Amino acid sequence: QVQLVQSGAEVKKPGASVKVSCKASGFNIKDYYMHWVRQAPGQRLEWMGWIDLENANTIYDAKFQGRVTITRDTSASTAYMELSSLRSEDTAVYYCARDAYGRYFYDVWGQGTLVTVSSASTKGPSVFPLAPGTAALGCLVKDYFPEPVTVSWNSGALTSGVHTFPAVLQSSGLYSLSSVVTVPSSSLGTQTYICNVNHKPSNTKVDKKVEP
Amino acid sequence: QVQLVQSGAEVKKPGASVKVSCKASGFNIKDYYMHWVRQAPGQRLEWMGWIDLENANTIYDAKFQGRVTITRDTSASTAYMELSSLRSEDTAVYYCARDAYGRYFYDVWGQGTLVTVSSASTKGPSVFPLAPGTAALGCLVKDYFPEPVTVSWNSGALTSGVHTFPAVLQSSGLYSLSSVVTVPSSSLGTQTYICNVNHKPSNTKVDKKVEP
Amino acid sequence: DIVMTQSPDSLAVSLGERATINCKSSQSLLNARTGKNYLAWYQQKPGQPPKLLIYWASTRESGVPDRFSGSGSGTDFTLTISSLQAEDVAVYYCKQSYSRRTFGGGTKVEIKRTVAAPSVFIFPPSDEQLKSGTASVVCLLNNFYPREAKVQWKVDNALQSGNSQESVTEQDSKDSTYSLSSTLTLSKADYEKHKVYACEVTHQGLSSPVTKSFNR
Amino acid sequence: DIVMTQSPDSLAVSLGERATINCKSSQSLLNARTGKNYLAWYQQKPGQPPKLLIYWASTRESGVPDRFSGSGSGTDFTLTISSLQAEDVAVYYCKQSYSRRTFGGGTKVEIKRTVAAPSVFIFPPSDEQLKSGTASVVCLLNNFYPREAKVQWKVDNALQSGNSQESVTEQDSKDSTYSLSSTLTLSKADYEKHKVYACEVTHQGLSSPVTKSFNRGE
Amino acid sequence: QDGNEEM
Amino acid sequence: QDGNEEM
Repeated sequence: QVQLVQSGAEVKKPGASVKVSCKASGFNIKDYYMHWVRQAPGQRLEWMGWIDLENANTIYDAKFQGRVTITRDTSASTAYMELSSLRSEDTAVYYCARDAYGRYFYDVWGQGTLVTVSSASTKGPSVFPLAPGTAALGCLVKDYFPEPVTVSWNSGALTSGVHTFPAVLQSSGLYSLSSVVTVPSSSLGTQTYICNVNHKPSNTKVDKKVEP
Repeated sequence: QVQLVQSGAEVKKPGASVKVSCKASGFNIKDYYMHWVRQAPGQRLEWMGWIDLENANTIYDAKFQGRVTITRDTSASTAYMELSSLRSEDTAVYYCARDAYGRYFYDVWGQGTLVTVSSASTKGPSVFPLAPGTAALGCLVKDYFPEPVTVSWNSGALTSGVHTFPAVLQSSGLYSLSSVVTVPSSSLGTQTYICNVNHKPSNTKVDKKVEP
Repeated sequence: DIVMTQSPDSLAVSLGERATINCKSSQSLLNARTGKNYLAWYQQKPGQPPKLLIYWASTRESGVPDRFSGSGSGTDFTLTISSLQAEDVAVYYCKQSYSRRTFGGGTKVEIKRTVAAPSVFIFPPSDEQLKSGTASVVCLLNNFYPREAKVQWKVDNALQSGNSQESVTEQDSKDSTYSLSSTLTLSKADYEKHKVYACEVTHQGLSSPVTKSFNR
Repeated sequence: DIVMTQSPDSLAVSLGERATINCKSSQSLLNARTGKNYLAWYQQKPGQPPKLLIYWASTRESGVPDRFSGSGSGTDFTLTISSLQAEDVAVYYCKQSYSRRTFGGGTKVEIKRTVAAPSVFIFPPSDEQLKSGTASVVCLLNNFYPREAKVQWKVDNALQSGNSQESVTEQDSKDSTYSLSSTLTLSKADYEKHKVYACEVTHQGLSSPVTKSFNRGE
Repeated sequence: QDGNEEM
Repeated sequence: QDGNEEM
């Protein structure tokens, strides 16, 4: 079973470098090329370059000439992308993908690695209630860094009518998002509503009971 | 004679604030808005906000809300942009530009103000020779802060074939650049070649004869 | 580089109906020695890498349903979904591999439905947040269609700008609507300088803007 | 916020030829009661603020040559330069002023010329630098076209990674070429351990890569 | 000033 | 690998 498994998310300050790994399992890498493609949040896919996994020859996109380095370790069945002189505009999900002579398509991709480039420091969220025939209620998940956060309602027992919105990046360099649910107003006195917030980057878990 | 003249370059530590001025002359500012627009190195122009130069009403972009203050002094015919809690990402050229009701275009701009935000301290470069039908020679201008430096050859008498490259920012947080020139190789024994390097931030003036 | 231009940027079709996406390249992608056009179509859903659907312009990847097909040669290519199914809602990208790699800008495919006006709700800051010195006021626009909607915050009837940020969900898989959350942020001191906090909402499903408000 | 997208990101045109720059807005820029599309084009050269060329989508600013023209309506706009002159090498930006202000990403316009291979030079570290414990080795690629060039550093045949940085001049006004400088930075201790220092250059104008090298101590 | 508010 | 170099 062919797989490409990438290293975990990274947070970097401007001027730093990052090096992302892509471990190939279930095929002989030498018959292939590994490519790197990145995608800033909400934006287009951007090719960065390739490496011939047999002989280690590389080709880089003009936009990264002189800043990117692609390498591979045969015995570890792993390819690497290192990007230096990072700027905030390099915040993106970085993907590896395989290709081969004769193919010229990407049939298998890594899961992606988020690299956030920012002067901000890792910070878990504050969670505030959005108190309430239909009523709306929710939670405001404020001031965290980096992405992502997850929100569930009543541990996943409440899914109908839930909307968890994309995060916005505040002038402080910290993110904020909201999550809301609509419920029968007759239920406010009998049903309890709890938002469960997780921020894995800071190993922060918060639950907030939202009351009328 | 309409013009917008901004204050000089600034160097700031992270966490500090900066206030840039924009002196307007040659028109009645009361009929205009003054906008502030920035441009990080190599990036697109980004609008920050505007002020109504009559009543001082401001509108800021959400990305800078809470960190930026735009003010105007009618008696000094000057507008100001103050940006606080500076961070590395704020390194940019800041521009003022006028606009008005019924126009919605920027016909007149200030000259720009470079603000560098870095933990580095102002420091002057070391200058090293790049010793030589056609020969190449040059000077390496290494380890200075902040930008810019100027390079001339033979006090400006030698301009043909000169290339002075853009500085690169090193992981130390200091800049380095090179300046080269191609000359007839026969002239290496009779024609003296001196690179004149100035780093005004550190009052550095260095003359380096580059010899075979 | 070779420039890839997709059109349209967004498409809404009803379940079971035909969807067509176009891709133009700035030069021919055909290698005459192989007869191949090096053009591929990828499908991407949130949180995932793109998934290959079609390569060599018209060859379908293993496991891809036959309602997806690719056509074209040279500089003009088309991805057709013969009958849209719910699981086909996603962003589609064309990509050339004739010389280096370049991707088109993406086409977002959504389910068309009838216009639906938002239900609007406003939330004052919590006492917990105020204790900390800051006041966030939230306006929710729930279950509307189409996506285009406008929120205007007013504080003591003064129109606000720059002190709010908003975001929108992707289309809801059950009822094909959108929702939007806007947050107005003030310091506590500033929040206590005003009385009336209002969010005014403009939307095609509303014959006139709707305002929700509260007094601090 | 209105999102402005420009296409292409860079353009190379021969002198006297036509340059076309496209701009797309995420929402219409047309005010129905004035008939104006609040779209503008600016030209920016290094070290300078942008210069207004075209406003209200198609109205040319005072003093701008008539070879610059803008067209389009709603969400799709185009800037055409009808006969490119050397003075027109710049980055062009579209910008909407319908609701707040947003610039596109910029389109860099350069002069297209015949391919030109680089002349390559390598420079050892000076003795004066070596005393401070650092060794800078410089590879120069001079007066080439097109801009794309690949520089690899080899120390005793071993490809170097992560210890070099490069930069490229703007296009030369006279001959429309670029130059590139790459600096390999080593500690003195590492510099002393090796003999052969080489930069290998790959470029369209070279039938095969070109290596320039020196042996430390000659 | 915003173009969409030109009267 | 580039499609235009396939044999």
